[PDB]
Amino acid sequence: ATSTKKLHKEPATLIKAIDGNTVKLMYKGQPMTFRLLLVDTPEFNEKYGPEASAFTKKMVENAKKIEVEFDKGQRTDKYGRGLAYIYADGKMVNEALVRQGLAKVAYVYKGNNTHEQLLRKAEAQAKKEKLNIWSE
Ligand SMILES: Cc1cn([C@H]2C[C@H](OP(=O)(O)O)[C@@H](COP(=O)(O)O)O2)c(=O)[nH]c1=O
Repeated sequence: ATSTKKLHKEPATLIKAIDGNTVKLMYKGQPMTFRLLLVDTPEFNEKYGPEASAFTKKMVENAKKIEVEFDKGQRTDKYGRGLAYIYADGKMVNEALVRQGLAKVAYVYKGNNTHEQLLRKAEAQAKKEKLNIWSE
């Protein structure tokens, strides 16, 4: 039997937080806009939108260390954005948004679904707790 490589975390530097599910980072010396895998936040004009933007922003702006983890599948979306799990001092931004009820699990493609179960677990806790998007 042979294996493939285990996902891994690569460092990157904050350029700018964009919105609840998009951050721009300096990655190997070039800017790349990253779309968070497996999540969707409300838009900035919808309810909870500003809160989702602010959450992501604080998390990445406060971080000493930001890391990018690509999944096993597609690395870019149709609009050119990198698709990744983003970590701020070892805490996954994708997961923290879902746990807070500021993102739903969404855009789940089987090619790129490594942390699906971890996020669904977060979503189930946020729904039990009636947070934000689940409050009604
Ligand atoms: C998470 C994710 C989003 N996307 C695309 C689908 C959505 O475009 P379409 O609606 O044109 O299909 C877009 C949503 O981004 P935002 O939620 O940032 O607006 O991100 C991917 O293509 N793959 C993914 O894994």
